[PDB]
Amino acid sequence: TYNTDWAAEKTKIRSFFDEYYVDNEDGSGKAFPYRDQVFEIARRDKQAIVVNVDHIKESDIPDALELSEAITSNTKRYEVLFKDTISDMIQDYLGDKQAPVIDALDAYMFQRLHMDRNLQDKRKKYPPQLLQRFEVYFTTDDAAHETCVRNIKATEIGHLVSMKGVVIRATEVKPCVEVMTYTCDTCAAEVYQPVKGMQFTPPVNCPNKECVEAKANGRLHMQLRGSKFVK
Amino acid sequence: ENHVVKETQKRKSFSRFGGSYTIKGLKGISANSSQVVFKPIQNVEKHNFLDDRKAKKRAPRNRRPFEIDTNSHFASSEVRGMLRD
Ligand SMILES: [Zn+2]
Repeated sequence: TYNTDWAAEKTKIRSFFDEYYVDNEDGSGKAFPYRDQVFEIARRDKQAIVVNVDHIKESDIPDALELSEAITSNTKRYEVLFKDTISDMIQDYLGDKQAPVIDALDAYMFQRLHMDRNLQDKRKKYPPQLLQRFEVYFTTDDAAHETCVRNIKATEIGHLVSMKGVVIRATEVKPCVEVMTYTCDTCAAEVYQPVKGMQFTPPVNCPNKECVEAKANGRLHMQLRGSKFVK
Repeated sequence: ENHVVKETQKRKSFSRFGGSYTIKGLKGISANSSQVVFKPIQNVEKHNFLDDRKAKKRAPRNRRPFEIDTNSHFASSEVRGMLRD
């Protein structure tokens, strides 16, 4: 009684990005603003897309209501599918060109992918949080999702919720770990560990098969030029 | 003079910050890999392949060399004169 065919859902999501439009104010044509924002990410003038679920709900597309309900009911999963479809759209726009290097992690990734050269290998070697470098956020305006702090209870876990309130306390911005990278002493291999939640446990012993078979006992040392941080 | 020279050499050996470096041209154990070091090496010939870590192999207990110890000392002039006589 569950659906896990991700390719069909990706097809639906990409059809939304292709076919949502707004008419030009002079009547000269149509704007396709979501794919314009995707191309802004592709040329690196941007870092995030904010998607309005009510636009999906009121779009002139088959299965639009079902897609909106699925997004609202399991939002923590559909973020991954939106990131995957935007990554495929970025590669279709970009072609054989390269996106510009702007920071040390971009320089490390662009240098290391061609060191590896000198899709199965890419997706097995690198986690998707490191391969994809943009943010996706959702919004709602319909009053069905309006609630108070008092009303958010056990039925709302995992769902998208909207509310309105006053800010009492706020901290300053801190660096938060997203992906750690370790390198072995003896065999010079690398380990990538993605982090979820507010804790992580670092691995100790090298997992690479040649190092393990040789019993070289190489330690793992963490490196922050390859590791990923977020505000 | 030995103590002063040794201490100044040792305290002049240390270096401040860190980093990590690749020795391009030396192969690693795993495939397509170059050697990697985690201290600011002066020159490539100073590299040691971490032989300081590795535990030395021992001979079995039946086959190790052994000395025989005689308590031997340079006694005082009094005792040496008496023994010479
Ligand atoms: Zn290793």
